[PDB]
Amino acid sequence: GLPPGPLENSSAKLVNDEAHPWKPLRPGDIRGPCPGLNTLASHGYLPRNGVATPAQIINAVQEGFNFDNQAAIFLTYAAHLVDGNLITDLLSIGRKTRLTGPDPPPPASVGGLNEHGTFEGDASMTRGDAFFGNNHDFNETLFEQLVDYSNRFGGGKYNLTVAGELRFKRIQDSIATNPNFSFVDFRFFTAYGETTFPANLFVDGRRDDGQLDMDAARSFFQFSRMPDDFFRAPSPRSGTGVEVVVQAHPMQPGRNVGKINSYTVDPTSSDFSTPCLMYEKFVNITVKSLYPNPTVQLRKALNTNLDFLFQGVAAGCTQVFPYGR
Ligand code: HEM
Ligand SMILES: *[C@@H]1O[C@H](CO)[C@@H](O)[C@H](O)[C@H]1NC(C)=O
Ligand SMILES: *[C@@H]1O[C@H](CO)[C@@H](O)[C@H](O)[C@H]1NC(C)=O
Ligand SMILES: *[C@@H]1O[C@H](CO)[C@@H](O)[C@H](O)[C@H]1NC(C)=O
Ligand SMILES: *[C@@H]1O[C@H](CO)[C@@H](O)[C@H](O)[C@H]1NC(C)=O
Ligand SMILES: CCCCCC
Ligand SMILES: CCCCCC
Ligand SMILES: [Cl-]
Ligand SMILES: [Mg+2]
Repeated sequence: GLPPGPLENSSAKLVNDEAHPWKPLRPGDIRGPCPGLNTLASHGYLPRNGVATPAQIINAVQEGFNFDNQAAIFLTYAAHLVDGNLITDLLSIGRKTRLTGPDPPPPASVGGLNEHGTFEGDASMTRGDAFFGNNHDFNETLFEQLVDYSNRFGGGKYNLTVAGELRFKRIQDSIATNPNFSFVDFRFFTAYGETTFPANLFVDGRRDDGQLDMDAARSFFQFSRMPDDFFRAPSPRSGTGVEVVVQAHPMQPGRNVGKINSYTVDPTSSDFSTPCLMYEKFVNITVKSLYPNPTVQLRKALNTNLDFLFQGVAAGCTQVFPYGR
């Protein structure tokens, strides 16, 4: 279906309402590495089993959290292209599931958001690196470090100052402990953006002060649960303030080279100075590597989702066509 348009009415409102009650997981219900999508599924803004169309996801993040249209479109079609079923139009917000329907040929994985190294990546705040055995479950130890960083840099609250320090700490942790640590291209970009989302979107919209309390933080991060009487943000936003997180500890993109403490800058990687290159590499390398020689119906689905992806890309970039026009 078409990418949904922006909200007609973007006002703060109760989103923990009678039609969107929190419910616990039933057997087969899928939750993954994204606390935003997890919460929308656990409140029935998405299907509660955690399998959704891109249009459902875009409508969910806008209606539930006032995620802005451009950011919703970019992230959703990126995730769908590398992790979703392009024929069925279904994406798992977590583990690989037969519920996304018959699989395309390898090397395409359709592994859901749990798929390491497509969208999901290292130095997550409350999820472990894939190397340590679990890239998707809430980690209490990592959350306790989030609380500690909030206590130290945020006076008990998670804010952009806390985001800047924790983002850097998680990178340094992965460099020290994950011999396979990768922090390039798409992950480099999204890892910074993600640290702003709690401050911008998990803060009750009646306050919108960028100060996330730890009761609200645990409710979202661990239980996929909006606070009682949660109001969504009062205006559309996504990553506003990412500049403060970067400026706190500017990092070059790079990877460990098969050993801990071997972080090596990748001059082939995009960085914040080459945003269009991040888009071009995502399409020409990541998507193309998953679908090198697509059949006619997969090629059509790819080109449609790649057009949709480009709608989410900031003006100034040229669209690239790996399967022609
Ligand atoms: C619009 C479509 C969205 C997609 C496709 C998406 C996808 C993802 C994925 C795959 C991750 C895991 C990346 C990683 O840490 O390895 C992630 C992380 C995250 N997402 Fe989402 N997301 C979306 C929207 C949102 C929204 C609306 C929010 C908040 C309201 C949000 C909050 C977060 C946060 C806080 C994390 C970081 C978790 C952590 O590092 O502990 N996302 N997102
Ligand atoms: C927008 O939504 C808010 C919150 O529900 C509501 O109070 C307001 O009346 C709505 N505005 C319009 C123009 O309907
Ligand atoms: C959570 O993260 C900590 C530190 O990274 C790690 O020791 C632990 O194994 C992870 N998983 C669980 C199951 O607590
Ligand atoms: C985070 O909170 C601390 C302590 O209240 C404060 O010094 C800092 O300015 C805050 N940062 C932001 C961006 O609100
Ligand atoms: C992507 O491929 C297009 C079309 O061939 C080309 O113009 C562009 O330079 C490529 N970009 C990258 C980053 O390889
Ligand atoms: C929606 C984010 C756009 C960034 C890519 C240039
Ligand atoms: C959601 C804002 C853009 C993050 C990736 C460039
Ligand atoms: Cl918007
Ligand atoms: Mg991760």
